[PDB]
Amino acid sequence: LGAENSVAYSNNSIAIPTNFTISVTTEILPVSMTKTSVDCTMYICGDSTECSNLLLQYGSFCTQLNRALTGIAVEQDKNTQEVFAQVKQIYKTPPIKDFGGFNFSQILPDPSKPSKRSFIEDLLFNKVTKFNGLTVLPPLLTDEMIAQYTSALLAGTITSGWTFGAGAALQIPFAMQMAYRFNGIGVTQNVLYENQKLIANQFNSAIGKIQDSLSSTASALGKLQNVVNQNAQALNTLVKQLSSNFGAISSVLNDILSRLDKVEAEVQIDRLITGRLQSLQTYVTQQLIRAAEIRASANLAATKMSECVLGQSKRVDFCGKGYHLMSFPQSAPHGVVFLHVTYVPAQEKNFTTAPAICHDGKAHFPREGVFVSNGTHWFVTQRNFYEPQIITTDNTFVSGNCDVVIGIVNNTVYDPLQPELDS
Amino acid sequence: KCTLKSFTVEKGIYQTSNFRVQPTESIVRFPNITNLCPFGEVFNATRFAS
Ligand SMILES: *[C@@H]1O[C@H](CO)[C@@H](O[C@@H]2O[C@H](CO)[C@@H](O)[C@H](O)[C@H]2NC(C)=O)[C@H](O)[C@H]1NC(C)=O
Ligand SMILES: *[C@@H]1O[C@H](CO)[C@@H](O[C@@H]2O[C@H](CO)[C@@H](O)[C@H](O)[C@H]2NC(C)=O)[C@H](O)[C@H]1NC(C)=O
Ligand SMILES: *[C@@H]1O[C@H](CO)[C@@H](O[C@@H]2O[C@H](CO)[C@@H](O)[C@H](O)[C@H]2NC(C)=O)[C@H](O)[C@H]1NC(C)=O
Ligand SMILES: *[C@@H]1O[C@H](CO)[C@@H](O[C@@H]2O[C@H](CO)[C@@H](O)[C@H](O)[C@H]2NC(C)=O)[C@H](O)[C@H]1NC(C)=O
Ligand SMILES: *[C@@H]1O[C@H](CO)[C@@H](O)[C@H](O)[C@H]1NC(C)=O
Ligand SMILES: *[C@@H]1O[C@H](CO)[C@@H](O)[C@H](O)[C@H]1NC(C)=O
Ligand SMILES: *[C@@H]1O[C@H](CO)[C@@H](O)[C@H](O)[C@H]1NC(C)=O
Repeated sequence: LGAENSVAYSNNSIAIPTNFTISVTTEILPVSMTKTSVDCTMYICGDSTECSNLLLQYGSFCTQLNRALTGIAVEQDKNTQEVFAQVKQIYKTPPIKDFGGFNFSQILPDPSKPSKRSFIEDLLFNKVTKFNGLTVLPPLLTDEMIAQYTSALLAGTITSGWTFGAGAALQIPFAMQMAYRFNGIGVTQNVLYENQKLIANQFNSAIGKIQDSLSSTASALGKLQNVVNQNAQALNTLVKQLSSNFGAISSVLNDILSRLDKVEAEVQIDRLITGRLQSLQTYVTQQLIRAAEIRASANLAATKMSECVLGQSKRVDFCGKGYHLMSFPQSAPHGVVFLHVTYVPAQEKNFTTAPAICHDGKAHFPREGVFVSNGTHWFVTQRNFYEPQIITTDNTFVSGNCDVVIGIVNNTVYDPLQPELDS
Repeated sequence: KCTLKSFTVEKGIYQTSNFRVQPTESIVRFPNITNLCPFGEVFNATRFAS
């Protein structure tokens, strides 16, 4: 299974991360499959009138099989709108890219591309790769229209945080937009500004590594490729079935029509109709059940979009390893790609710790964070990033005498009012 | 209307196939021959093969 780990638990000990690292992780979802339709009259009978008059004896079989495929063919567009049409106005970013050193130039639209794709969208459209009364119908949105919405969502996110999701887009300097998203993961905003140059480089490097990841191997894109393959596979099989005799004397209907008396033909052809019709009913059942699976994935993508792009996640591991900071969409064949951006705690240190401190009889508790000691001094610290500060009457609150709390310890809680009154 | 079995139809797009969806198919004539076939040479043979 994996490497074993006895976690070094003891009631007096805690580990706090002294440092952190930004990560970016790719996630890929199917959203809509190849729209198809069949003229069953043409497929079954090859436009023999003789055969068509036998097909009337089965009544409303052909019409309902064409109805079901037309129903699937509509909802493939609706799935695509549910994912991408979540932004009501086409935002675009001002020309100067002074996002505090963060460098989106890989994922923004590239002005060189005539279809207005980003650099990484233009990888995805390359890593992913019929004619007998069957048809394919093209999608309602062109791949350029999808690339417009995956610009608008990206420009809105860079310029205005959650606000364009909640209401109208409100500008905020991008450094501050990260500062509030940092408070969102319970790491205090001063940690961001005090480290900003390091943060922008840890982010920009990870975008750099995604170019390599999606250039160097196709292996991840298999999850979209399968939707193309399966529909090509089904259509190829549905055609090769026309070679099946079905216990008639030939697969070529013109043989029976040329060689036989009506009395014999109206037996032979009725085997072919029975066979071909059951062959089509098999395909239509497969498409209904396959469409139900793709629609479940489209609704998951629509949720990922509304929660992890338009907002910030408080749902652990809904949007990648680490605590969630932000996410970006990129458009892809039959699907969508997310670039989640996340915070990961990166360098433990051990500390001795206590649930409370007793002063002069008063039991003090931290207002936020944990009481820790390096061995001689007692500090409050914020939980997810080490920042030792002296325990004091303004970073604490009091409840009762010492005795109630298990394992309480003694240190003076310093009182910042006093030297002013000493003036 | 016939394709939907309804005298009234809503705003939309509807598939159909009826008008002859392929152009002018039509079939006639054969390759040629030189004689009447020799059946009488067998059918009125004097005595048949073993
Ligand atoms: C926190 O971890 C990061 C790497 O995740 C460290 O970043 C390096 O910092 C040194 C200077 O201190 C630079 O020479 C390296 O180039 C930095 N690496 C990157 C990827 O930018 C950082 O030093 C760590 N900080 C602490 C306080 O431990
Ligand atoms: C933002 O990142 C891009 C690459 O992702 C940088 O663009 C390259 O810059 C070098 C010079 O530093 C040029 O030789 C390349 O031809 C550029 N490539 C592309 C695709 O434009 C860009 O310099 C970075 N900008 C900032 C402000 O960090
Ligand atoms: C716990 O942390 C405190 C503060 O960093 C350490 O005490 C300081 O030690 C330096 C020398 O390294 C002295 O110059 C300061 O005067 C000390 N400050 C105080 C308030 O005493 C302390 O040594 C650390 N203890 C352990 C066990 O790591
Ligand atoms: C915290 O300090 C107080 C004194 O300020 C310590 O209280 C004494 O504890 C012993 C054992 O319970 C008693 O015999 C004494 O009578 C206590 N004195 C008073 C004035 O109450 C206490 O033990 C210290 N606790 C810790 C965790 O260090
Ligand atoms: C933390 O302290 C415990 C004390 O038993 C020790 O076993 C453990 O190895 C330490 N962990 C680290 C990461 O220093
Ligand atoms: C802390 O746990 C140790 C065993 O790890 C135990 O001996 C000790 O009594 C405990 N103390 C408190 C205050 O729970
Ligand atoms: C064969 O001979 C009979 C008379 O014996 C004659 O009526 C018939 O037309 C002949 N048929 C052929 C094919 O020669």
